[PDB]
Amino acid sequence: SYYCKKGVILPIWEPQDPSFGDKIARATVYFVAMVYMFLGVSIIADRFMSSIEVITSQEKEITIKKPNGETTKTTVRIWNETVSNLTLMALGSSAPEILLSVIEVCGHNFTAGDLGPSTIVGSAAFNMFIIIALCVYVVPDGETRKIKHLRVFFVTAAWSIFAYTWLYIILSVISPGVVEVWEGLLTFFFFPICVVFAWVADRRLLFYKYVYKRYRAGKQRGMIIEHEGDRPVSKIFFEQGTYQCLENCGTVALTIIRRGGDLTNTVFVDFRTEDGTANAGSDYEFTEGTVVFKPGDTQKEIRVGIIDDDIFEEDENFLVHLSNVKVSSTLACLGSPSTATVTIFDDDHAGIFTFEEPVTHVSESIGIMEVKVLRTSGARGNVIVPYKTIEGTARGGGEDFEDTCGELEFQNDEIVKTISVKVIDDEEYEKNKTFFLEIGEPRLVEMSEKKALLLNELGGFTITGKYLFGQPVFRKVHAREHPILSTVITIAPLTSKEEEERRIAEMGRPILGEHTKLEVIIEESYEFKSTVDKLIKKTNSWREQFIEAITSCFDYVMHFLTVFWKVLFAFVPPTEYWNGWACFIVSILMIGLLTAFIGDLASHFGCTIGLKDSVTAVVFVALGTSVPDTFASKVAATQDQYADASIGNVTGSNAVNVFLGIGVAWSIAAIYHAANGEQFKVSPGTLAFSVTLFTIFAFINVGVLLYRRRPEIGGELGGPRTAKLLTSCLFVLLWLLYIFFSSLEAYCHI
Ligand SMILES: CCCCCCCC(=O)OC[C@H](COP(=O)(O)O[C@@H]1[C@H](O)[C@H](O)[C@@H](OP(=O)(O)O)[C@H](OP(=O)(O)O)[C@H]1O)OC(=O)CCCCCCC
Ligand SMILES: [Ca+2]
Ligand SMILES: [Ca+2]
Ligand SMILES: [Ca+2]
Ligand SMILES: [Ca+2]
Ligand SMILES: [Ca+2]
Repeated sequence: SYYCKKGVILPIWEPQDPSFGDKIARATVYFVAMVYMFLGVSIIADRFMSSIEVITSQEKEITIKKPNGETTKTTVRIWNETVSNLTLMALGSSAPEILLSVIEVCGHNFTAGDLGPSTIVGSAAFNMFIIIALCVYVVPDGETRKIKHLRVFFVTAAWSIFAYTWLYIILSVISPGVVEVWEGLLTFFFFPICVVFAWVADRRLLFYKYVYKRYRAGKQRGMIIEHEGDRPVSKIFFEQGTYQCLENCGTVALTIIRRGGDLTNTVFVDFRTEDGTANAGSDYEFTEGTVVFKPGDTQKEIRVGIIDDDIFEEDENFLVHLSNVKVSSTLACLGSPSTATVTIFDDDHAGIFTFEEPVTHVSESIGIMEVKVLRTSGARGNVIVPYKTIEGTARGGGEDFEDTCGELEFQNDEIVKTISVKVIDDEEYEKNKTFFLEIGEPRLVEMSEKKALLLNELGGFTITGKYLFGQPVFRKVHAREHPILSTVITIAPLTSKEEEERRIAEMGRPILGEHTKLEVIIEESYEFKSTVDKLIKKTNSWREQFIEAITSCFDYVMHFLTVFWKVLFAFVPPTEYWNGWACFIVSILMIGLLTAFIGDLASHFGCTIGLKDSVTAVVFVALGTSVPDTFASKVAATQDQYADASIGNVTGSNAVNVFLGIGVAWSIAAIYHAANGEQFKVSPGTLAFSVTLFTIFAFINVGVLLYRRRPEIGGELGGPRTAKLLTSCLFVLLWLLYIFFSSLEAYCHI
């Protein structure tokens, strides 16, 4: 219409419908005042967001070292991006729309206007489309961003869309045309469910999975934001005369060469093995054979079996004798190296256990660390190595490292085993705390029966089904373990040759190596050190704020253009006072009153031109009051390793807008009206179409965002220039279509 109801603050222009031309003279003043008024919100909401950053920040103390002997004391704070803190920043960034809704309801005798809910729905569509398109385009070329937690995005996106479809439910589906107390109070109570869900999610996400932390410089002077980030007779003789074969080869391949004379001859030669150091039948199979040289053949290959057992022995040798050379159908004479001496190298040492290095320097960012324990010089048997951690300078009670005391078990032919130690991340700027880790005397456990007799073990033996080298593997039973006591079997004038065998076999038990005590020196985290060094390199309070308020030509124009708001908001107390709360109380009022002014302007620029409140809520006020959100979303998209916070801010703001603003405003109106005895009325016809259109387009937006999860695209946000431009153009087109159709239906064109 063309009659204007009185504002909360501003009174009506006394001439009404004056002329076709005078409407311009009033409307340009109203619109210019609104546009210049939005800058005040854009600045004071930034300061309010800074204050609410200060409120939820952990304090840290830094002892800065410099070439002077004295070390300076500096305080830096560490605001951590978490789902709970992003919701508070989103609510803080989303405060103007909530205060606009509350003031719009309360000012006009508790009667709902179009402006309040309509600017919330318009800001919802703006937040979902235009800000996400901007976040798509601001990621630099050659870089992409991916949502680390897709399931968090799902739950949050579903909750965000569910808020608006619930708005449609209470306006049209359930109890149409009215808003009862049980509807508005429930819609308000939905928000604590969201914040408890955020708190539960933050605790579960941090505890369940360790997150690598990266520190970047904050917006303020002394804040360090931390975020999760990514981390010529014929002669017969041996070819060699000396052979070297391991015990576990199974067969040693001897070779016999016939040379000279004539190839076309038939001769017989008999090879038999003879006892040397290695005994026949126990270490080498007694192989006696006869071979014949076919005519035209020079070499003949023979094999001798090597018996493998688990007992440690020294190097041994056995001989091979050739004899009885005969000529079939003198002519054949034996070569000079007739006899061969085969040597067996036993390799049944149980091991030598060493730490890799005597000292390692580590930071707390490693979290769980692995320390190798090398087992050299042998592999046979199964060996337990006890290990423990000793507190040095670093006191250990789970505050600096977890006390681990265990027993490593080295299986057969297992060389490297890892000790897992937990280091608590204190994220201190500089510390040099040390703790030791020591391995005790190792004991062999499982063995064959013959080795058990040779080592003269007396303990209880449980027979295991595993077969090694054709013999059963018995295991010594620890006193803690409780067998049936019927399964266990005790194996339990020596010839003075068997004593020597026992002495040689006794050298096979596991021993310790050179390094038994590893000193781990905990050094400072590299990310925090680099961040603080960069911050120092890049580098009372009332006075400083005032002179910084009053300070290339484009910068001069912008500064002069906003000098009124900067001077006025320099009267806001600095964020150091009252732990930040001094700003928090004073800034929000400076929003509220200011926000009230916007409403009156939006109530009058509509009536002067003849523009409905729904349209001027959708296109003008929604764009003006959502500009504090887009800066946070853009910075979070640009700086983060993973762009979870950028989309999360949009989604949290879109949920918080409804659940706070429409919640408290409509609940207060419903309580007042129901107590007074008159039912509270809201016409759902205009808002129902807009909320349905927003839901339909939000599903498309979510689908298009999920389409970029393919490895061809690269990530959720950014990537190749073509995909960036296509996605941004699609989102801007979607927002344009939304506002065009909503504005057309508001004028009943449909
Ligand atoms: C509306 C009610 C909702 C109730 C459920 C509420 C669900 C909810 O909000 O959970 C928050 C949290 C989010 O974690 P989310 O799963 O989003 O993140 C995954 C995980 O936490 C790690 O970040 C990644 O593994 P890793 O550590 O890097 O190896 C993993 O793989 P990648 O993609 O990064 O490679 C990530 O996808 O936990 C769950 O979702 C697990 C639910 C398990 C049960 C799910 C079924 C209930
Ligand atoms: Ca209802
Ligand atoms: Ca032997
Ligand atoms: Ca042997
Ligand atoms: Ca062997
Ligand atoms: Ca052996």
